[PDB]
Amino acid sequence: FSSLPSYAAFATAQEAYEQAVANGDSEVVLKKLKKSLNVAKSEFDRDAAMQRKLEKMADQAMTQMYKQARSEDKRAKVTSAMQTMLFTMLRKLDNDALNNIINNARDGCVPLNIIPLTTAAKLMVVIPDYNTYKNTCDGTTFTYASALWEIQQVVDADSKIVQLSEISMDNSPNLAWPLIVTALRAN
Amino acid sequence: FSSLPSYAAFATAQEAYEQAVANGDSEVVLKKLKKSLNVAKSEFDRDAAMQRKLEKMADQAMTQMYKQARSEDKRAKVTSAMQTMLFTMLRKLDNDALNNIINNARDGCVPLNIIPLTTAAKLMVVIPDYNTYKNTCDGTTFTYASALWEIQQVVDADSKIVQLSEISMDNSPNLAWPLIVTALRA
Amino acid sequence: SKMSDVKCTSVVLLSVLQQLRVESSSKLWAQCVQLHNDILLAKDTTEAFEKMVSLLSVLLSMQGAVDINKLCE
Amino acid sequence: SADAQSFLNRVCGVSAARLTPCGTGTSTDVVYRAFDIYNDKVAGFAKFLKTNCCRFQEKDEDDNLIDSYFVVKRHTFSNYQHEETIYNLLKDCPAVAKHDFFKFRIDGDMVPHISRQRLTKYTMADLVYALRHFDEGNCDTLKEILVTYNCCDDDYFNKKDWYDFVENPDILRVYANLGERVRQALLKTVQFCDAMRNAGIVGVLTLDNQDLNGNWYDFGDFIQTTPGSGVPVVDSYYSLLMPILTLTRALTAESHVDTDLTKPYIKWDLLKYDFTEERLKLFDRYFKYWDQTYHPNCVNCLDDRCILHCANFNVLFSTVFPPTSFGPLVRKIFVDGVPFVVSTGYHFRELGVVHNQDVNLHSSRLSFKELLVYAADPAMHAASGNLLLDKRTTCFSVAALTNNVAFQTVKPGNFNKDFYDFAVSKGFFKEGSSVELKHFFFAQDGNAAISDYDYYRYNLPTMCDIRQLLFVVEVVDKYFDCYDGGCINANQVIVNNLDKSAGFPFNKWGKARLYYDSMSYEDQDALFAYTKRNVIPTITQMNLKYAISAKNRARTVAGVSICSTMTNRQFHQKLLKSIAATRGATVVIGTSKFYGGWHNMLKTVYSDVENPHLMGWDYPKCDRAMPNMLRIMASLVLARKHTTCCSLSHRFYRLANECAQVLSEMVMCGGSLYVKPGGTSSGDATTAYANSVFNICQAVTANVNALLSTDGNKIADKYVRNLQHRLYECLYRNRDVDTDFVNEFYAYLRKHFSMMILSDDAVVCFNSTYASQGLVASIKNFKSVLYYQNNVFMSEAKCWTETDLTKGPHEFCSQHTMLVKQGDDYVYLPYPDPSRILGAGCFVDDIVKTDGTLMIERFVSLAIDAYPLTKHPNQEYADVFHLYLQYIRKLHDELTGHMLDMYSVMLTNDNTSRYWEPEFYEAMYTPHT
RNA sequence: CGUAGCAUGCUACGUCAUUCUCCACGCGAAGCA
RNA sequence: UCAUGCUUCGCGUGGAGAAUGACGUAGCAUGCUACG
Ligand SMILES: Nc1nc2c(ncn2[C@@H]2O[C@H](COP(=O)(O)OP(=O)(O)OP(=O)(O)O)[C@@H](O)[C@H]2O)c(=O)[nH]1
Ligand SMILES: Nc1nc2c(ncn2[C@@H]2O[C@H](COP(=O)(O)OP(=O)(O)OP(=O)(O)O)[C@@H](O)[C@H]2O)c(=O)[nH]1
Ligand SMILES: *P(=O)(O)OC[C@@H]1C[C@@H](O)[C@H](n2ccc(=O)[nH]c2=O)O1
Ligand SMILES: [Mg+2]
Ligand SMILES: [Mg+2]
Ligand SMILES: [Mg+2]
Ligand SMILES: [Zn+2]
Ligand SMILES: [Zn+2]
Repeated sequence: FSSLPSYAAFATAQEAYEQAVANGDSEVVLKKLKKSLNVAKSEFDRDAAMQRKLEKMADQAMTQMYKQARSEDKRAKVTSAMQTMLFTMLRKLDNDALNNIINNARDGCVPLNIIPLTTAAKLMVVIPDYNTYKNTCDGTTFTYASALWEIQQVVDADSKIVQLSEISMDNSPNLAWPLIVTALRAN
Repeated sequence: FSSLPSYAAFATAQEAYEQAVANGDSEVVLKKLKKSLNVAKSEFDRDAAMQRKLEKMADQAMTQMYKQARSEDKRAKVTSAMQTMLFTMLRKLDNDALNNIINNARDGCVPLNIIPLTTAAKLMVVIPDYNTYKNTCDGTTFTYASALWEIQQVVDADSKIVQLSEISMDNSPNLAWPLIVTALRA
Repeated sequence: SKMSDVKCTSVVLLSVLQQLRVESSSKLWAQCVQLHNDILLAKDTTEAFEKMVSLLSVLLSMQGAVDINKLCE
Repeated sequence: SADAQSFLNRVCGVSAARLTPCGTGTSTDVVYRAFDIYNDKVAGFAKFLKTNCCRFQEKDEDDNLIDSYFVVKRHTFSNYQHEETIYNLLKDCPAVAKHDFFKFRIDGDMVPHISRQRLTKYTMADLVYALRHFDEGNCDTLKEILVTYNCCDDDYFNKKDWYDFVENPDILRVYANLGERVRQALLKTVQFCDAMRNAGIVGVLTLDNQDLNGNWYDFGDFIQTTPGSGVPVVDSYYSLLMPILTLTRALTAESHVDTDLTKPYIKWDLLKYDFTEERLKLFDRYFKYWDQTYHPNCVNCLDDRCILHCANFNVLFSTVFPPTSFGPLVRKIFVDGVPFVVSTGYHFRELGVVHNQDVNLHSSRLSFKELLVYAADPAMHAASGNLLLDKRTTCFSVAALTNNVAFQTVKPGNFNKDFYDFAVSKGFFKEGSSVELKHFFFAQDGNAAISDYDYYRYNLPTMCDIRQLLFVVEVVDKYFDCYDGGCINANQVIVNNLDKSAGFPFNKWGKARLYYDSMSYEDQDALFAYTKRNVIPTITQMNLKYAISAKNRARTVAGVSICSTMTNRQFHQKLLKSIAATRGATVVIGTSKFYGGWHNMLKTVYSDVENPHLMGWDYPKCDRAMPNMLRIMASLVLARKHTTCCSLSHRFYRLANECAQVLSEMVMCGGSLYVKPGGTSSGDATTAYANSVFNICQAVTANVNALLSTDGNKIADKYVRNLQHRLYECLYRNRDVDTDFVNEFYAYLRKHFSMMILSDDAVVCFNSTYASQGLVASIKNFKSVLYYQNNVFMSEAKCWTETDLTKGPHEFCSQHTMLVKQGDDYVYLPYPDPSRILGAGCFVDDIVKTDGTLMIERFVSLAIDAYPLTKHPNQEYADVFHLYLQYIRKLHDELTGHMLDMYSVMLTNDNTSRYWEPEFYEAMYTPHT
């Protein structure tokens, strides 16, 4: 290109050829000068091809390094997020009940499905119609999973508070089923 | 494809060749003319690619800008563009019950619940004026949705029961509008 | 003709209701969905028109949602 | 009546029980009964006509007819003595029917008679045949058996479809009323085998020699041996009986105290998960003389044939144990000093108890791979959640991960009014027209995903005929012999789209691209190596689809977590690609219908069958109702390509991972965890390719049942009679695989039962003469197989037949076939339902797609799909395509106008004119490329 | 016939410039099963 | 807001080949001048 010295040789050859043409030289010198111009232009183009190739090669590695440096950052971010999620769940579980039931295991192994049944402190019931409510969680206290649960809240499908007096057979058509009942393990 | 400076040379050079064959001069003249014509043609055909690329890029940009503008316009007026479509299509249907209920709603006589379809049907409607009341009611029969309903209760605007005999020509001011009328499908 | 106009209109009516935030009322949205789907799967036009009356009463009930005078100008 | 009445008096035989001739006195009575036969000449399980026995029915004091019959048979004088001796040996066993041997003067000389006293009208063979060859057109033995034993009343069958498992799920209760009788039959069979062994007698037990009270008779083919070396043969007995054990829920009494149905249930220890002793006790109680080793835990099995054999018994025995003991087994570990609860094993219903080989108590730090394993683990998520009791489903609910329940609705579609108005102006949608709108977007309310999930109630525990399945699997593996498979490295895997969801919990941090970029190839290879020694339980998310349909259903798909998908790709992708890259095979995944592919597929399925007829079917709710045994079978067929890259232990742990991840894992639906009973998760890595294996398995089963229930004496061809004899031998008398006969049977099926399979879609070209003579399967054999092996009734709306090959299959992949002239020759072309194309034009799932000027290339694809309609004899069908071309032209005109208005430069695009002319679209169906 | 010089014709290789056909991957948008 | 298959459209990178133009090195053929 302009920086490359070959441009200097090409410019010198072109200037010499132009001056000789203006000077009206014999002819053989003109042929030699046009030969010089042709060879100089060929060499300049040969070097400019390599210059452009190197330019593209340099330009196509910055993208790669930026991509790798961004992927490393994202990997660190997700690593921290997963660690924080795991450590938050550690303190959301009641340790006393879990330890008591997992020390009674013969070899330390227990089924997973019996962890919330015997250890969970809150119970959630989804009731689709009134007959199920009557047969499942009638009153302010009921029994489930060999435990006694005291009802502390009822809401409807719109997340609106419902009073236990409103839950009657005649008033059922006025409620947005299903109802979600939240209760706490008694004693 | 004119308007490019390079062409202004090429054609002119071509002109020489067009004349050169007529002259039938020495071979060297013909060869130099051919060389010059080929050089000019190469310059023109190398410069034409640049304009073609620029035009294609411009067309791409125009299409993308048009698409973005149209997508934004379509998303922005989504709520207002749908109600107009709905009411145009409702007018096209030109049903009797639909036209009845829409014309009533234009006067404020709107339902309170979903219009039932069964014989054991509960309907509650709001009647906001005496003229509309006499237009829809006469005695104990209520005309709405191109059906006939039996009036049961006419609750005043302050929840106090109103006797159908009270509602007449001269008692329009005494009562508190709008009235709420309960009717059962006949 | 007439049976295809009712279904295309019920689709647009349910789209309009969905923009007015009727999904916030589960009890009302369920009824609207049932009417819409029963109109789509219909073979007799009188059934479709009565169900359309029922479904449009939902829009006309919520008076403040839309102004009928401007829309019906 | 001197001769015919003194016969009845002697038949009474000092029991003096109110006999009444069923026949005509001393003459024999004819019956049409199911028999299990194998001799030098015939072999099968079919219905034969027997005319060798007189029958007398017993009645009660009130003259009521009861279900007690005296069956008197005459035979040679040597069989008489042989049976008398063998009976005197086995006389005292309480599981033996009471016999009486005498001689009577029939015409002028003594004839010896053997009388069996107080038998039932039907046998166990009759019940098995009725339930395994079910035809609603004629089920009289079944109805009579159901009404005789108080399972239901006679007016129960006046219901429109009392038999359908889906339209009448109460039929399961009626069938379950038969369980205790079958259990008593099993107990008496074990008693009888013990008596034979202690008395020194050798013989084969068949279902037709035992009545419905469980008592045994006959003894005509029993040999006498040393008084302690008896050998009962009970292989065909048990194997044929197996499918009826789970349908009648025979072992229900095992859930009660003292195995008594009146006493209350057993209350197990809640922390117990290992029932190996109970499983062995059950096996020894019922299948005592079954003489193949049973492994309660399938990690100890010798090969995949052993895994199937023992998983069948595990399926049977798991119905007795509490549902809370199955699933991940958790344990408390310490990471850097803080305690975690992690999965260290798994209790499967089919595979038993599995324990991880790399459990690291007292760790120090977790790397990226360990964090991935612990995050995908349901243990931590469920341990810290609330307790859940969801009464909207019969599914088992585990926990709620939030304080609120999530309700998600489905919105309606968007109406493209410009296209509808254009089509109307062109003369569409008029009354009394053959083309009308049928495909819409159906809206759903907030209880939609839970309802579609609850459709998993159609999956029931199903025990199979193991000897039949072990032959069918060898035959099914022949259809997959042209492919190559094996494990690949993490850098050889091809992921089509990386902008998909990664699943729970990974969907809250990024897409699949995040995790494929964060993990290096070494991490991915380490995870894959981990899964060959350990089980990783995974959580699956249920996602609603938003598509156009003619049905009101709302489908849910399974988003599987990326931890499962990443390793499943590395395990299965080579074989999947090899299948998808092959032409001319039975499975036609990866073959396009364009450029003559449809014609090639039809000519390949037609093959060179002799008397061709076509038939086809489509499974109803394929993924919900698929039995677990057949899903495991499909998984094992695909892993037979790993005979060099993996050992038996590695392959068992890959199977266990797949089962714990896409068969019985935890499901998240609305912020809550449920336990999936079984079936297939549509959304795993091998769904479409496992569906095909399951499909051809069902077809091969139908053919085997067709051939083995034919009367062998009435087969004209000697080759087919020999084939049937060998088939029975290889099913029930041969223990090791016979490769020569598998090759022979595969060639027979290829010659007479050509198939074309794509997931749950199938087209069969079959030899009509053989099918009519009972030598190949029909549509009714397929229906029987699906009834007793799939728990679904297939109606005539899901299956079709066609007796003319020049009009092609009725439907396949929603396409109809047309034979049209294309240049010089006739070819088959596929065309769609016009309503589908028009509805896709009219209703869209995005508002910006109602502006056609932005979506001109959207209509070009629809026109490509609609082109073959121009060649339909109906003119409206032809007009759909022209409507689309005209609309494309109108859209381009409008776009040019808008470009010239908004801007002031013409686009200068002299290339789009080809899109509203029919040559561009005709080139897509020509065989050129 | 050889050395030097100039002109024209042909063959081989090399170098760039321009257009066009197929293929391999990449990225985006869409349709169907 | 999943797994797979096929297809259309647009952009880009590269390899192979085709045509055209400019220039260079070498080899052969023909024509002209000086010397041996
Ligand atoms: N339980 C029962 N079986 C019957 C009755 N009537 C006919 N049978 C049939 O007849 C058979 C009884 O005769 P078997 O002692 O089994 O004689 P078989 O097996 O027919 O032997 P061959 O006829 O000698 O080949 C049973 O297997 C039944 O299928 C009946 O009233 N009760
Ligand atoms: N992963 C995935 N699988 C699909 C999808 N659509 C269909 N399939 C699979 O193809 C199988 C057959 O599909 P269908 O015949 O439509 O569905 P179906 O569940 O059998 O329902 P019906 O036959 O219509 O009762 C399904 O069970 C799926 O496993 C999809 O969108 N995603
Ligand atoms: P078409 O009639 O929609 O289905 C034919 C067949 C059923 C299924 O196995 C498979 N399929 C269809 C649609 C889809 O999105 N995925 C898929 O695997 O093809
Ligand atoms: Mg018998
Ligand atoms: Mg299906
Ligand atoms: Mg299908
Ligand atoms: Zn085993
Ligand atoms: Zn392997």
